[PDB]
Parts: sequence; C-alpha cells; structure tokens
Amino acid sequence: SMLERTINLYPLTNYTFGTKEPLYEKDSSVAARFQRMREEFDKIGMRRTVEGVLIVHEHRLPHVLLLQLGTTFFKLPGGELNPGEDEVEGLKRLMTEILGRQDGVLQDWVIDDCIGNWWRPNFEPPQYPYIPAHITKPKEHKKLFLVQLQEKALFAVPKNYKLVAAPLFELYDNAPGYGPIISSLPQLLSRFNFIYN
Amino acid sequence: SMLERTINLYPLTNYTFGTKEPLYEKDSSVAARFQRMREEFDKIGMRRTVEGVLIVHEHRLPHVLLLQLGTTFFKLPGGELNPGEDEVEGLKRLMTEILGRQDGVLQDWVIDDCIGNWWRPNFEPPQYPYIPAHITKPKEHKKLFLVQLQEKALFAVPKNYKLVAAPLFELYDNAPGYGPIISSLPQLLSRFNFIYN
Ligand SMILES: C[C@@]1(Cc2cc(-c3ccccc3)no2)NC(=O)CC1=O
Ligand SMILES: C[C@@]1(Cc2cc(-c3ccccc3)no2)NC(=O)CC1=O
Ligand SMILES: [Zn+2]
Ligand SMILES: [Zn+2]
Ligand SMILES: [Zn+2]
Ligand SMILES: [Zn+2]
Repeated sequence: SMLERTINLYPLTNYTFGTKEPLYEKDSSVAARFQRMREEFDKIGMRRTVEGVLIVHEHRLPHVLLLQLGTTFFKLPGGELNPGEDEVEGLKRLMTEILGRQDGVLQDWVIDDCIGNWWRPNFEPPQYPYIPAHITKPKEHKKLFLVQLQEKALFAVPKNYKLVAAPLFELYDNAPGYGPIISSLPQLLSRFNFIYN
Repeated sequence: SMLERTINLYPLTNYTFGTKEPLYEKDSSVAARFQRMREEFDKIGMRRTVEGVLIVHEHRLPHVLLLQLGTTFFKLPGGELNPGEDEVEGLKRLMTEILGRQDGVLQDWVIDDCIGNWWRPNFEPPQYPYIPAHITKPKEHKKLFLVQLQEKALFAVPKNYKLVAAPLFELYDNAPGYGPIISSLPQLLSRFNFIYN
C-alpha cells in the first residue's frame, strides 16, 4: 500500500546561491523563438525539451526552485536536447550549464522520476499534457523530471536570472502567473512522500 | 532514460458493461455529507478516501471511466476506508462493490501506481493537492491510484449510474464540468507510457 516514491527534501537555507555571468536566450523575442522552431523542425523534426523540478522546504513547506528572467517569465531549469541526445544526460548537461559552479566542481544531479509530458501541436504557445486530436506531427515534446537534491549544494545563478523558491500554494491554480506546466506542479508532486530533513 | 511506468490500455469495445441494482449514497444532500463528515471526524478522525483511475482507449485515444450519478456529478470509482483498513485492499473492495459482477466471479484488480493525494482542510467543498498553510487537522485525505485493467472484463454498473468513457481533452481545463481532481487527470496521467493494445 506504500506505492509512493519517497523524496528527501532539505531546508532552502542548506543551499548556497552564488552568481556568475549572464546566460542569454537564443531567441530575442517570442517571434524569433517560433521562427527558429519552424527552421529546426524542417531540418531535424520535433523539438525535444527537458525540464527539472528541484524541491526544497522551509519549516516543512515545500518550495519549487524557479528561474525568473529579470522580473519577467518564470521557467524551470532545462532546455533543448541535441539530436540523438539521451533525455537524462541532456537534463544533467543543461542543469550544469544553468546552475553549475564556476569553480568547476561537479554537482551530482540525481534524476529518477518522470513527472509529466507536454506537447506543442503548432508553432504557437498552446501546450497540452497529451497529443491533441488530429495532430500527427507535434512541433515540441517537453518532458519534466523530479531532480533529487543533495543535502547541501552551491548553485551559481546567471546574473540576468533570479532563483526564487515558490511555495506550492502560490503555483496552484495560477496559470496566468506561471502558465499551465508550472501551475500544475502541485498536482504532479502530490503523489510523492516528501521527507522534510 | 526510460524512467516512465509502462501501462497497457485496451479498446473500450473489449469491456462488457452490464447492469445491477442501484447503489445509493449514504448522504441524501451536500448538507448531510458534511454533517456525517463532522460526526465521524469527532469519533475516528480524518476521513480516508481512495479513488481508482481506470483507462481504456478507442483508436489510440485514451479515455478515463467515470461514474455519472444519473445526469448529475461525475465521480471516480472509490470511497471511504474503514478505520485500520489498508488503502489498496480498500480500493479493491470498493471497486468490487461498485463495478463487481452479479455472478460473483472475481475481477482481478491490479493497483501498482499512486497518481495523487488531495486534502480537504475544512468540512467544506475546497480540496488541494497539498495540506494548506496553518492546517494541522485536515478533515479528509483522498488518494488516487491508477488501476491496470485486464484485456477483457465484465463490469456491472448500478442502474442509478451511467459509466462514461471520458477522453482526456474533455477533462483538461474543465474544473467546472468535473471539479479540480478529475480535471487534472490529464496532467497526472501524462507521465505514463501507454501501450494501445
Ligand atoms: C540552448 C539553450 C540553453 C539555455 C538554457 C537556458 C535557461 C533555461 C531555463 C532557465 C534559465 C536559463 N538558457 O539557455 N538556449 C536557449 O535559448 C534555450 C536552450 O535550450
Ligand atoms: C460507503 C459508501 C460506498 C459507496 C461507494 C459509492 C460510489 C462511489 C463512486 C462511484 C459510484 C458509487 N456509493 O457508495 N457510501 C457512500 O455514500 C460513500 C462510500 O464510500
Ligand atoms: Zn521548521
Ligand atoms: Zn512524443
Ligand atoms: Zn484504431
Ligand atoms: Zn494525510
């Protein structure tokens, strides 16, 4: 009857958030983003994106680490796989790129849980947790993984981003604030047995 | 990188839906429902409810089996555990009670996946996929399980219910139609690798 995965959470105060050089997006606008998505689809097919969910707590209240581009959109650490790249090795690479330390000490990322899939049917913003009706060639597949943090870690945040610890109640039913993926993280995390260490 | 659970789905046409005597709710109204919930909380503490998600497909389109009380509210097969009752044995008991055959042939329910948790903080309708802030004594804990169906099965539907096969797109973002639990099932099922048999 214990069919739940057990996940160790540690206090937000256990983690050190340093700073490093800005990390710039490949697209300077939504228009460019969808242009490049069109160009790559015609060369190498469906975009494969991976996103990591990193959880901490304070006073046994779970928080998801989000990356805020200045004071704009919130995103999960993650991004685009290269063609032929393993999903898990790819997320470890992208999370090292985004939050990895300047002193070049290896963070040990542990990824043992897929927590969802999202599909983009067109070169447009709408994404669904399923392939919609009549769609044979989705333009993007996004896969979310739960990342088990070590007890303590040093993270280097690119100077152009803020790292925010978002409590679940704030995500819940707040698609306008966070979009349909991050806003459904409370539902997607409810199945886990969190230890508050 | 295959961290997904693999789930066999079969066609809706593989399953036989017979009929049996009505199965009446213990509460004749929302008011009675919350009254009885108050009375039991003071005797035996937090209500423990279990709900099963049974999935089929037609033409590789996944459908969740819902029970419609006449033409009213949609519910998952499930209900209240007795004090000291195992969650999994309890859901098998409740699903036998609701959909079990009249000829008293055993359905073999396979339950290997928790897909979420919901908490009712007050004797009121609101439920959250987490224990809300300042709540030490939640009044109900609801646990959802994915039920792996056999290739073929005979189900006996109580005459006062309809068994509806609901496609995911219809559930998605339709809390008004289905409430916050069923409406978030597409997100909660997205992590599974469905085989369409
Ligand atoms: C190639 C790369 C690498 C990348 C990831 C991030 C990033 C993701 C999440 C939070 C903060 C930063 N910025 O650049 N460039 C892009 O424009 C998308 C992408 O995958
Ligand atoms: C004790 C019991 C048994 C039960 C379950 C169902 C039922 C659930 C889902 C779909 C269709 C029918 N109706 O009665 N009586 C109640 O009033 C709640 C409960 O747990
Ligand atoms: Zn504390
Ligand atoms: Zn795909
Ligand atoms: Zn077919
Ligand atoms: Zn509980």
